[PDB]
Amino acid sequence: SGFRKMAFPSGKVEGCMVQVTCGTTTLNGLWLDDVVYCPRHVICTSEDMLNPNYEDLLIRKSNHNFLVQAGNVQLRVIGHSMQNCVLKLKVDTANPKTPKYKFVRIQPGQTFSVLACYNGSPSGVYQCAMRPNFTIKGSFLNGSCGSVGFNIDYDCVSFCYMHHMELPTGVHAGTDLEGNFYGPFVDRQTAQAAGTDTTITVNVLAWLYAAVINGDRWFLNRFTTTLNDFNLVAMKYNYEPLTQDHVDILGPLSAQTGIAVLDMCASLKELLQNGMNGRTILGSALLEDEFTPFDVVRQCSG
Amino acid sequence: FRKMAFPSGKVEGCMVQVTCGTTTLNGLWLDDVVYCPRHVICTSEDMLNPNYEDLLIRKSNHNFLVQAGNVQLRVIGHSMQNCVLKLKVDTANPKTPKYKFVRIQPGQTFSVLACYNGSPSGVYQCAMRPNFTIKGSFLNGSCGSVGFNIDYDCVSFCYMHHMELPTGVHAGTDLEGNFYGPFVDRQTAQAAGTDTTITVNVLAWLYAAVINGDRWFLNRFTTTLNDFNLVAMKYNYEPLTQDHVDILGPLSAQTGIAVLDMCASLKELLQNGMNGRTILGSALLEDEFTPFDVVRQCS
Ligand SMILES: *[C@H](O)[C@H](C[C@@H]1CCNC1=O)NC(=O)[C@H](CC(C)C)NC(=O)OC1CCC(C)(C)CC1
Ligand SMILES: *[C@H](O)[C@H](C[C@@H]1CCNC1=O)NC(=O)[C@H](CC(C)C)NC(=O)OC1CCC(C)(C)CC1
Repeated sequence: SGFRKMAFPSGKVEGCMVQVTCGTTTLNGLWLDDVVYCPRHVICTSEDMLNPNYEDLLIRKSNHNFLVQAGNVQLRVIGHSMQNCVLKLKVDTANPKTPKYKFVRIQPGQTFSVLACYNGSPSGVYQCAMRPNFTIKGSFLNGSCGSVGFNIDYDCVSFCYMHHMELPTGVHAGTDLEGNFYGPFVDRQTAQAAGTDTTITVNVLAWLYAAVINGDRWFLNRFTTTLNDFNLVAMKYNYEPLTQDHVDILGPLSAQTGIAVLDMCASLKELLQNGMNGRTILGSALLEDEFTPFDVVRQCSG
Repeated sequence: FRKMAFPSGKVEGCMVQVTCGTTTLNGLWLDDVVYCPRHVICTSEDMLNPNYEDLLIRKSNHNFLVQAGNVQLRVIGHSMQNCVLKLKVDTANPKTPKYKFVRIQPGQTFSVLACYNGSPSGVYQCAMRPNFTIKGSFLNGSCGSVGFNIDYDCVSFCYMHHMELPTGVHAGTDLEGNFYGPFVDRQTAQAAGTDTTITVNVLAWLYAAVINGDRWFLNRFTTTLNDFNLVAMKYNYEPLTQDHVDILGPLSAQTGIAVLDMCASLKELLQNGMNGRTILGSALLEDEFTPFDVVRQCS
């Protein structure tokens, strides 16, 4: 309590959303400088989506087959190519609202804001976490493909996700802005299973640090652990093992509280092995795993 | 089913920084007027009992520094409306959206664009609590951040931020400067009335969970409206009105679950708890989705 999922302001990304139509298939695209990025399955008929031959489908296409619109204003396409599972449509106008940006590929556990779009028009913005099985729990309906996920650092938009599909379990899958899927998924209208999901350990630790920052520290014990010993125990409770990068991104919170990362790991290990015992942390018996160390600092320190 | 804020770009283009003395907060720049909390004019030794009319008449236009990014805006006049200051500037904001000022009802939801030094930092969904607080995320310098809804291309501004309470919740005004609730823009520790849970919103969220294939909490029973309300009031839930039942019609139809049947489900949850189980990931009954919110996100 005192914490909520907070998205980044969406305006810089709103200014880049367009619609891309092939035939009657419409989805969203991202217009940066003179290129529009979108999922390559825009070129598919519904009957092609079963087992599309994207390469053969693309050679039958010409620039004049792609309808790109910002609102009702057509953007003329002057070139096209495919990079992994994304289509890059060169257009004759550089987007005057292009922010400073980069394309980043995120790691599981990292959070990002999603600007859910339909027909090139934004509907809503919300925060998502990349699960360890490389799915996200989005709120995506038909026509949402091409909606993007992003973080904003200073003036710079880091695009990290483009939406492509839904799985039998109702979670969602997609690519980075270079078209490489997160996880083992493919853009075919076939049934695909996500791996068993696990709890995001690094984010649980961030949450415990947040509890400590707010004076809730009953769970701190007098012991420590090695990273390997912690990782082996953690996996028995369906928690992700920590990476070295996880240890490093906890550094600022460790410094803020003076609690070594591996000491917090020992406290978490005791919570896993011994349970909560009816106690709460930040007002809950459940450990939250969708706040990153960066999210915690934003809401504790501003 | 996620807590979804409105896209914030139309509001971002209106946020500016307002400084007076050593106080800095945010303003909302629409056409040639900047709206901001009037306590920007207060010093430390003013905040305990500020006679705002007396403090404001002693101010000159040049005492207000307004910055939109790298550009200073020249203040050419000012007036006060309740707890909001209106600074006339010599430049019109070309990014002014179509907009209106509305006062929202308790139980209604809105998006908050949290800003610091006139720079937008985050966006999230809040409800106006029955006790007229909001459970926000606001730090030092967030005052003048606004709350809003969007209908078509029209931004309806309903909230401007002024203060935090010792319990950690928040209070503020509409854009006419009238507080929601019994709060006052003086530097005192203020308590709210007893909060209650927004029952119509809990019911909407239970329907949402069903829509998403989750129905462990349903049961074979029903209840009358009044018997439900007796139990609701016992657990500090708001009463359900017939208008609320009507409003839930579309969700009832979509799911084939009569409103009063869902009320009997909620009654069971209030009396039996959730006993470890969770709904839509939550171990608590969520009451900051309205029926409209649930529908807008299943469409
Ligand atoms: C693109 O807008 C769309 C969004 C999907 C559709 C509904 N919810 C979403 O997130 N993506 C697709 O239609 C996608 C196209 C293929 C070629 C990648 N296919 C898809 O997501 O099919 C899913 C298969 C499993 C079930 C039937 C459970 C849901 C649809
Ligand atoms: C304006 O930016 C600021 C925002 C507050 C500060 C901390 N979190 C917020 O939301 N509002 C004020 O400083 C406000 C000014 C008066 C004149 C209305 N005062 C205020 O909020 O005081 C609170 C009293 C209780 C405690 C100390 C718990 C928090 C500050």
